[PDB]
Amino acid sequence: VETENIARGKQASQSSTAYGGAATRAVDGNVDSDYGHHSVTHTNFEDNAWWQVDLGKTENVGKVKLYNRGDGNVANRLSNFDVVLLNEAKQEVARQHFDSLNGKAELEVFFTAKDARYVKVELKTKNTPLSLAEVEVFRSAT
Ligand SMILES: CC(=O)N[C@@H]1[C@@H](O[C@@H]2O[C@@H](C)[C@@H](O)[C@@H](O)[C@@H]2O)[C@H](O[C@@H]2O[C@H](CO)[C@H](O)[C@H](O)[C@H]2O[C@@H]2O[C@@H](C)[C@@H](O)[C@@H](O)[C@@H]2O)[C@@H](CO)O[C@H]1O
Ligand SMILES: [Ca+2]
Ligand code: NI
Repeated sequence: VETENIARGKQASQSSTAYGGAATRAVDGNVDSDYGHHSVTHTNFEDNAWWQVDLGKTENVGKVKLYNRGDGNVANRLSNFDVVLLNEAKQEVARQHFDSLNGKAELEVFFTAKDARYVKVELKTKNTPLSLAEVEVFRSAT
């Protein structure tokens, strides 16, 4: 995959915002996973919490990398979730499910050359906030 993180600085949004956890903190170019360092997002405790970045145009995506929150012993809030790729009309072009990160600070998701404008993370769990230290997105090679 290419090395340019194309998610950086792009428009981000999420299902709701709590504890000041702006959606843009996931694309601010800082993977620091301590919530107190202000670079981790946070939605409400709600069902099917989601976060999304708009790449701004359609890109051939090969890799999406999630960085989990690392403080407060609440890492397992990022579990039972999908990573979704949508085209410009916001239809799904790819979707992968994950049970867990297994205590890892990060997850690399590889997509098979998918042409997508939006990258979404969706929890499938009830009454759980979504918190991401960073989401990085990389174009397929060549
Ligand atoms: C007091 C205040 O100004 N805000 C509190 C939160 O505390 C702030 O954010 C934390 C991440 C720390 O950086 C802390 O120093 C800072 O004041 C508070 O969060 C909890 O704070 C406690 C006690 O210090 C622990 O750090 C705990 O891990 C924090 O709770 C977690 O993070 C929250 C943001 C939520 O995700 C909670 O569900 C987690 O358990 C919160 C909650 O008590 O209240 C703010 O308004
Ligand atoms: Ca960040
Ligand atoms: Ni600190």
